[PDB]
Amino acid sequence: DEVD
Amino acid sequence: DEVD
Amino acid sequence: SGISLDNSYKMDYPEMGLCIIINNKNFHKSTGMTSRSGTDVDAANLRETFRNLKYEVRNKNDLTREEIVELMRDVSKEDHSKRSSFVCVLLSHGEEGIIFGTNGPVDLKKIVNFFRGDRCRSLTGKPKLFIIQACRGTELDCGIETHKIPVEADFLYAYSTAPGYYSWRNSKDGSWFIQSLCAMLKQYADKLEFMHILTRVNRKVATEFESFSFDATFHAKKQIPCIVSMLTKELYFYHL
Amino acid sequence: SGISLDNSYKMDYPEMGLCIIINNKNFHKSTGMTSRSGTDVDAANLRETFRNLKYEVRNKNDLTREEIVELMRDVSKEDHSKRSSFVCVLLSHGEEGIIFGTNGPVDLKKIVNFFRGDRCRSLTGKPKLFIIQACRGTELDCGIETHKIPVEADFLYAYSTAPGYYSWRNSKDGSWFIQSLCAMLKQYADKLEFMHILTRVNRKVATEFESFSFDATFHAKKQIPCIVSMLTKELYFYHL
Repeated sequence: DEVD
Repeated sequence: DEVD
Repeated sequence: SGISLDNSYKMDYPEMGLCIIINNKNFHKSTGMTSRSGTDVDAANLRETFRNLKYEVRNKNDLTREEIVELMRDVSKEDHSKRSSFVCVLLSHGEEGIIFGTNGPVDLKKIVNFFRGDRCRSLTGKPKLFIIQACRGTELDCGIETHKIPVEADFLYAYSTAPGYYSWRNSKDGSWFIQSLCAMLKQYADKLEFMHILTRVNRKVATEFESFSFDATFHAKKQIPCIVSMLTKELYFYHL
Repeated sequence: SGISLDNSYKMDYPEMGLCIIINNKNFHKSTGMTSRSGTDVDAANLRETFRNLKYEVRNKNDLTREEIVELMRDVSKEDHSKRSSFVCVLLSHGEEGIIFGTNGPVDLKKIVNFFRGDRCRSLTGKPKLFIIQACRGTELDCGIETHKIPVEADFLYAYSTAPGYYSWRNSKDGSWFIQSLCAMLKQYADKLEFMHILTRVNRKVATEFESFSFDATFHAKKQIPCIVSMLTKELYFYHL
C-alpha cells in the first residue's frame, strides 16, 4: 500500500 | 435577490 | 429466510432522528455582516418539511460561534441508538469551508468532526446529513444560454452552491436552494432515493432561478448546488 | 405522442463520447515525486472498462503540466455535437484542488474550466465527468471498528478520497478507488444510475480496503471516496  |  | 440485500441504510429505527436547524439572521454589528432577510421563510419551510419526514426538529436562532460549537458538541453526545439518521441545517453567512456564528466564523470541519464514526458511536454506520445554505466564496456564475470503516464515511454534504461561489438568497421567497430542497423533498421523499431527490434540486435551482439586480455586477447570475457524498448506501426516507 | 418525462440525460447520441485517461507514473527528478507503482494496472483497467461502455478512450502517459493543459484545451475545442458525454480520468500525485504533471502542478479548476457550459458549446447540457485518483492532502483516516444554465452545471467530480486526505494506491493491484470503480461499472453499468454505482464504490472502498504498513503512521488506515455532483439529471450509461 502507498499514498498518492 | 441577495448573496450570503 | 430468503436472499437478503443490503444497499440501503436501515431507516426503520424507532425514530428517524434529529433535524437541527441553525438559523442565523442577525449579526453583531462589529462583525460587519448584513442581516439575512428571508432566512426565516427558509427555517420555517425546513421545519415543516422535516417534520413531515418524522424528524425531531430543533430550531435555533442567532447563535454565536461559541453557541454553535457547544450545541453541536452536546447533540453529538446524546444517545442516538434509537435514531436512524442525523440531519443538521446551517443557514448563515459563509466562505469556503466556513460558517458564521453571529459574532464570528466556525470551521465547518469543527462542527462535522463531532459526528465522526469514532467520536459519535450511536451514529456510526448511519447517515449524517449536513445541509448548508451559505456562500463558499465570491465568484458569480454568469450562466450560458441554453479499524474497519472510515471515520469520514456516511456523511453527506448538500451544499447550496458550487465551491468558490456565492450562494443566492431571496429576501421574500427565501434562498434558492432551500426553497427547491423543500419542494423536492415534499414531492419526491416518498418515492425517490435521496441522491435522486438532490439531483432534481440541482436542476430546479439551475433552471428556474436567475438573479435580478440593479447592480450590473450581480445581475443575471445563475447558481448550481453541489452534492458532496461520502455515503456508503442508498438513503430512502420511507421504509416498507 | 404520449406523456414524456425528462430526468435523465440523453445518452443515445451516435457516440457515447471521449474518455481521456491521463496516466502519470514517472516524474522529473527535480520535482522530488516518487514513481506511482501500480498506476498502469489502473490505466489498463479503466481503458477496458470504458471501452465496454463504448467510450472512445484515449490513454496518455507521463504528461508535463504544459502537455496536460494543451491536451485539455485541444479536446475541449473538438466538436462533441454527436457525443453524449465527456469523461476525463486523472491518475497522478495531487493535493487539494491540484493535480501534478510530470514537471509540476496543474490547478484542477484550470483543467475543468475548458469544459464550462459557456466555453465548450458542443458539451453544454451534457454530463462532464472528472474522475480523480490523487491525494487531496496529508490526513490519514484511522477508521473505527464496526443567461439560462450555470456554467458549472452538469459536472461530476468522482474523487478517490475525502477532502484533505491522502488517497491509497496499491503497487500490485492498483489504487483502491480505481479498482473498485471499474468492478462496479462492470457489474452495475447496465442497470444502475451512475450515482448509485458510485455509492457502491464508496462502500467497497470503505469496507474492503485497509492499509498494511511497516510504518506505524501509515498502518491500518481507511479511505472513503467523495462524490461531488453538479449534475442536473440522472445518468444511465445504457439507453432503451
